[PDB]
Amino acid sequence: MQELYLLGVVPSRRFEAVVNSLSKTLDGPKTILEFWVVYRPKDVPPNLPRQPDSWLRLCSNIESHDETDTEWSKNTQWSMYLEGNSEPKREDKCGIRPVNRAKLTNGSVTEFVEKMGYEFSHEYIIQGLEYFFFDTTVRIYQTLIPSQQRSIKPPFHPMNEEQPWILHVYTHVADASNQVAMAKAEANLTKVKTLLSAFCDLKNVRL
Amino acid sequence: ESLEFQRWLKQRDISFKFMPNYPWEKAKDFLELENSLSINRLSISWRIMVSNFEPAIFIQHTPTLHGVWRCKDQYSSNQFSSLKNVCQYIEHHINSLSRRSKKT
Amino acid sequence: QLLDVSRQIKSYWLTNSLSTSFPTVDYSEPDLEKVKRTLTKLQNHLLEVSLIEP
Amino acid sequence: SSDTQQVQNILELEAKIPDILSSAGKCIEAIQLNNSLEDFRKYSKEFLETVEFISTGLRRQALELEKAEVPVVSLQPKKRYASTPLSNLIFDQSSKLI
Repeated sequence: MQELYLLGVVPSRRFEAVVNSLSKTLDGPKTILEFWVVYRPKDVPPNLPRQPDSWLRLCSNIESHDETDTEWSKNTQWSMYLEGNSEPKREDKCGIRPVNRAKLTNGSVTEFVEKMGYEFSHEYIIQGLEYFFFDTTVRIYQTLIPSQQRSIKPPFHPMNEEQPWILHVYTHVADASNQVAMAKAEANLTKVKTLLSAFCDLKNVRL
Repeated sequence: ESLEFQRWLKQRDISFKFMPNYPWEKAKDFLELENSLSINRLSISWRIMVSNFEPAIFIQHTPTLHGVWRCKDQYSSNQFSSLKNVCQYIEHHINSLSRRSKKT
Repeated sequence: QLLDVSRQIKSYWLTNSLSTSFPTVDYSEPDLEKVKRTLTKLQNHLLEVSLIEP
Repeated sequence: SSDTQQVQNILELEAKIPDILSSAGKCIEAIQLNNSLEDFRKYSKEFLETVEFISTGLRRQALELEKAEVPVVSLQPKKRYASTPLSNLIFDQSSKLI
């Protein structure tokens, strides 16, 4: 699933004012709440895929879940991601990263990645806002570090609580082989960039 | 349609029961009527009655708008196109069910 | 010309987005139940309802 | 000042300029007619103030507009559908529509 996307910081001081320029003119607001575990497959031998994407990323959406409820860890919905990296020579252009959007259904959940033996690594939580445009959507970011490993209880740990709002327009291509959704969605979201340009400056970043 | 059924049996005064269970009966807020007008399947059982000791040929009926007349007796359940099919089926009763009851 | 630029600056101060949806008339909340009577009864019109039954 | 208030400040600043022309015609009148140096000696200490102080008030209205940082581009609205007051008020009508 070839996601196409950009990046642009929004200071919190101007944030909700931007939201007024957003949500009134868009779908949402939708608060995000999803507990990550970016497990790292420490493996042998080199050359390992070793890339950040190559490390596994179980993705437990929990936005409707209680901040203290205990059934979460393997009952609330989970996911998983390796994802391809965004395209080389994708200068200023929206990054194109193919994505394996995994889903799952059992009381066992996390276990299989350790059934694959994969080690624990860094963790966080998408917690920003998202505003629809059909299949395309913008996803402004908040990624607080959780207060404890496998603990859903706030306060969490942004690198600064003067947290940047990493605004992030995107779309998700089914397959990259055709030129259609390429130029089409790039155009639509470039126009979305024209919309944000009335209040922000997004950019590509290498991935 | 249900009126056509009811008028059909007003023709002969057989006991029967329209049985609504509408979504729009419910509305905990004004936004639940928004979900109360969905095209989803809607049960409306009927209870034709002249037989005494024996239980009614209870009916399943969910006239979904798209994407709806299946009764059941002590024998077998059966989808019907027209309500007229139900009518004539209970005519197969008005003869043969009467005869089979006579043989019991 | 200064009147022109002034009117411009007026527009720039005022071209800012409204902070939210703004108040108008939300007065007198509608009945939940007359709505239900219209729905049901006008749809229940000429029908032999047998209440709810167990 | 907030919202319209800056603009309102300009609105009552509006009449503050035309009479400066009275002060200036009198600046001419000081020697053209009144024949007294003292008059324009005062109004050169007035005309420049009445003009420039307003000009500074304007340039600061603009620079502090540039601090307030109101976006210039008009957003192209999505086809908006229903704001909440519109919706529930329509519901009120629906009660009236009963």
